[PDB]
Amino acid sequence: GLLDGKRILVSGIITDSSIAFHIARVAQEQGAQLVLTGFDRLRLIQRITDRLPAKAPLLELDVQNEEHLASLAGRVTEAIGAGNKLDGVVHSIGFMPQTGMGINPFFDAPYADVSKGIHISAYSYASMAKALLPIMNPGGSIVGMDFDPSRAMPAYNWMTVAKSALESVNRFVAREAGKYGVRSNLVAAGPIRGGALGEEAGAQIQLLEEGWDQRAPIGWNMKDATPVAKTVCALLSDWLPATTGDIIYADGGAHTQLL
Amino acid sequence: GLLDGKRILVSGIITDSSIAFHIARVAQEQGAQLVLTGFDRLRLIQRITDRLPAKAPLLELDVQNEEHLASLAGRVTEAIGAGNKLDGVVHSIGFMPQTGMGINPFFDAPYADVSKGIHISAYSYASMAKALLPIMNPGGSIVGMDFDPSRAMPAYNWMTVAKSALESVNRFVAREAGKYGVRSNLVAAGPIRLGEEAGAQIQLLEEGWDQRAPIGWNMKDATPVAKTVCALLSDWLPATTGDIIYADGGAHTQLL
Amino acid sequence: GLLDGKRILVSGIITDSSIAFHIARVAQEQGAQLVLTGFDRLRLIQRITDRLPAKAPLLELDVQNEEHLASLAGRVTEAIGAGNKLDGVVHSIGFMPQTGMGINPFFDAPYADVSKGIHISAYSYASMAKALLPIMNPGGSIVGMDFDPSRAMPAYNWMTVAKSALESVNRFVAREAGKYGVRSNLVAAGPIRLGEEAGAQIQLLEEGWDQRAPIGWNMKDATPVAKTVCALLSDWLPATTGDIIYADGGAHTQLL
Amino acid sequence: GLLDGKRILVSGIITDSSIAFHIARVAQEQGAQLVLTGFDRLRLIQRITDRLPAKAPLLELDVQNEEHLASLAGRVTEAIGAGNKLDGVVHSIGFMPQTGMGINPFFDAPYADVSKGIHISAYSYASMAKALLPIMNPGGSIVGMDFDPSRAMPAYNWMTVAKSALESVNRFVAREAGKYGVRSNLVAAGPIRGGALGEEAGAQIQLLEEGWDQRAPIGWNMKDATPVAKTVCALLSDWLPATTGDIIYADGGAHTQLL
Repeated sequence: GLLDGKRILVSGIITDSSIAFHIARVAQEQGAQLVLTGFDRLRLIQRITDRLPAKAPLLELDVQNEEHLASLAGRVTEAIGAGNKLDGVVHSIGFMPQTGMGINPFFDAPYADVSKGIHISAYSYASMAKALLPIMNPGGSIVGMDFDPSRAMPAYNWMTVAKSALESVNRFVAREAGKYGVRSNLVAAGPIRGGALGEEAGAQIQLLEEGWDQRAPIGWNMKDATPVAKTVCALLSDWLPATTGDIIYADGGAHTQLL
Repeated sequence: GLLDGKRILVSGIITDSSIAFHIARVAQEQGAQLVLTGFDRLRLIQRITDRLPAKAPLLELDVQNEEHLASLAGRVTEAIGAGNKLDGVVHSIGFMPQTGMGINPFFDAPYADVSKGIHISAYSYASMAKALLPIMNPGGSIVGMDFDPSRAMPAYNWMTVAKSALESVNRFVAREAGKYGVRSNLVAAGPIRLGEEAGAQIQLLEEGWDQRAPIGWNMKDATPVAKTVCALLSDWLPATTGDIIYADGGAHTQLL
Repeated sequence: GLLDGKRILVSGIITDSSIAFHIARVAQEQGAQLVLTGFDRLRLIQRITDRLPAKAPLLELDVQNEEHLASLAGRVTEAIGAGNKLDGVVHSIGFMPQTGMGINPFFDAPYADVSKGIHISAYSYASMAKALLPIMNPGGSIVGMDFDPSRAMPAYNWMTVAKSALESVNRFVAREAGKYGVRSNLVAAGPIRLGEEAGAQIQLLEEGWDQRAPIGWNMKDATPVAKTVCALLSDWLPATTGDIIYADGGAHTQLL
Repeated sequence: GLLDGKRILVSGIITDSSIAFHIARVAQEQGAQLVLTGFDRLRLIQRITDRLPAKAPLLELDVQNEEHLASLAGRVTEAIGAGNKLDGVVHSIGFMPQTGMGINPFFDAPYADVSKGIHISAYSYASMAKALLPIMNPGGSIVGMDFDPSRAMPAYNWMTVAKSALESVNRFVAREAGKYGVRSNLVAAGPIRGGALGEEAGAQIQLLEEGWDQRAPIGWNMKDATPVAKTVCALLSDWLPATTGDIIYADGGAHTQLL
């Protein structure tokens, strides 16, 4: 029971392929009690969440909706019971419009699209922390999902810029979370899975993603989300108690090897 | 004549203390022909720019105005003459509303404010490169101003997030600029220069810089930073792009 | 039982304050079966190791002794039993002579001293991996102790150079270890604990750590670091290799 | 005249292909007065150095020879004249025995070989600074050659570890050099140029080296040392006056791009 008795909020479950779905599954298997969120279409999200090992309250959260943010802590408290607080929070919501990510030239993304992406992918990490830290226990852990943006790459374009901004936001969130005895960290995952993108972009992406398994000293299996879900659970646990403002790489070691 | 015969656009001149003012001054001393940009307060900008060593056209540019951007190359070409292109572009226009930077708690910055800051401080780097690459010469150089955002610091708050975003933007700009034979780099400067708390915090931050810097850091002197930018505008760093050059007295290399 | 059924070799236990002592303690509490190494002073080492929660074989290992290295796997196999392999290896053996670390000016360290330090602190990481990989199980984990050398600091001097070298070594070890399904990672710890100058310098360094760390840093408590090592020894970081995990209270993420 | 009137010591000239040869050539073209060093075989090194644009004293320097180090400043002073000091020093000596670099497995390099490599490639940066800082002018510049060791790579093996150690040494040298108003920096160059290595290693190296031109947004021409020589001259000049303990990349921007 790695997370026995811990209460964890998990955002970002959209399908049973979502990385958040696997995080939730592994966390329940390890004894956690979960609270889940969804932006919209909650009857649809409930159908997916019913397939987790155990029941979990589902709460509405559109991170661009100020009222949802303002009521969130109260609604969680009602879900988990007065006097109870959260031990963990998982942010697995990243979004960039297609104009900012994919086939579109980098210069052709209008700022309104980039700003929406940054709002959902990076600013919301702070918004969630603001809402939830007042109901988190000392020793608790906020974990966000990242994809290493240290170097530019084809196609990821402004989503890479959004991840760069998330990395910086995480460092500031850690300062605020520290006042509660709470850690804030990101997990930088390898790619988890182009005909839709067309031939050029699809080949470029496939090369990019396959370099990962080539570089990773222990390999990288893009079809298996479990190693990333386990890492997140490690950070949610008591076993990384001195790590905050940081990035943990769940990428097969690929980012440490040039070729 | 480090920049003899180069035509260079310089944004961000607001006072004669602005870093862009010194960059302009030094570039003119080294033989560059400049074009300057401003948003609004053009009478006040003209008075300042009159203190530079040589004349330079002033053009209007609000980076949030899509029409300014869409007309900018044409307006630059008219200023420098048809058949002439730019060799350099300097982006020195960072901004964050006070809700995102200073005394305001990090969590109390609304997104509208942050988004404005990121627009002006980071996205505009890309917008200016989109507008100006088609009128730049091969061997040219685009340089933006940074303040190392690798670690969180008190008070700089969301402006540090904006500089993180700018660093990422620079790497993508480099890819685009490369197609024109143009380099894109940032210069990460040391600090150049209320209430008791914020004032003490900022003073401690600024004092630690000179302490850590192996060659010292003089916050009152922008010249070393201006020289560094002119180095990146020259032909002497011809294989450096998508990158960050630190003009900070080596402070970022030292722990204590 | 985080490490239930795992067999783990732990080097570097010298006193009951040693970080390796706590790593051993915590790993035993979490169900691991340990093998311990020491060089010399074995009577003194046995007394310390008797204070651990459970018994563990002690083996001789001077990492500069090629014969110890060449016999080490066989000696480990004899200790754990034929048909059993290791799941984990902990390297906690840094050393630099005083000429390279402390009060001595950086330039006054002779190379013979530095080279000894690098041998023990960095090369031995590779030597131990060479010796022990052939008797490790897939899914295993090799962990070494680091102290973030990304920036220069007073007094740590050539020991910081040695840790830089160790970080590079770790990335190459990872490549080799991968062929066996084994991970290789370092844990960069915060400081765990003469004359006036050196004493003040070291105190300032140590005090700044707790100030910068968003969750604080208690230099008197090795447990958080020991837990982190045990996390890397477990099955819960199964995709992390060639890497550095910081157990420093987040201090390295914060400027002031 | 970028370096007009500057006195610069340049180590590492072995052939007219050496990067130090190009640095020296470009520095002379820009008005510098040079002092050159060689380990051994000075009549041979003189033949190469005679092909530079201008005459330059050649002094003996084996960086593993303590006596050479102890006499070096005096011998330079005699070469450049009493009262004169150096404005610049270029360290372009890197060496690793074949057991540490190339075909040999990483684990098969004996420490005696690794230590010799680290002595020549990394410790000597400090030894040279120790000898020469007492005869360097404020505003001066010590520059070493680097090859980015942030990530592991095939074949470079322990030479990458030596460069990692050099990077750390540079940060400490900068502290000491700062007391004289002198800067210390490294230039991380792209690869400048496998049948000898055999088929596997030769293919691996060729792929590694060719990825560079693919990733570099402005390209990378491995046959042209001039862009690297110019960068070094930039750091030797007055135009990077606030940069120390640092690494400047002359690599076509390759290290900033993933694919």
